[PDB]
Amino acid sequence: SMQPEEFAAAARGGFGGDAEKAKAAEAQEAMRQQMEEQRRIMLRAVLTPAAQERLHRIQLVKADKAREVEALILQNAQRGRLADKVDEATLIELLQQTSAASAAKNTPKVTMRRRFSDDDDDF
Repeated sequence: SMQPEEFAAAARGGFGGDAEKAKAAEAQEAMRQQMEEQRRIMLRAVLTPAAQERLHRIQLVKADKAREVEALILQNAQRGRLADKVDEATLIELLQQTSAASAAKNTPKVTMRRRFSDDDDDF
């Protein structure tokens, strides 16, 4: 399973027709891009990639949410994301989304410093 296939993907010819092909062919990627689907909800969930998407987007709106996410990844990713247990992105994006809104694992009021991205501690 080792062959020169870097320049693969004919990317079609934008003929414009393919009324039948584009029907399912396009729909395949369409849904994915449309977001909201078990496909990405699971695959894209554990997948390492798909981070730049939300990273760039969320960044545009909340710059802080970006500069703060690029600071950790510097060591997190460099150390080795949780590609074994579970995607780190979904973890950092899930804990950061409600770092103050709730966080911790008992009650956001007397948890004594809510928890945080465990991966940050290379663990």
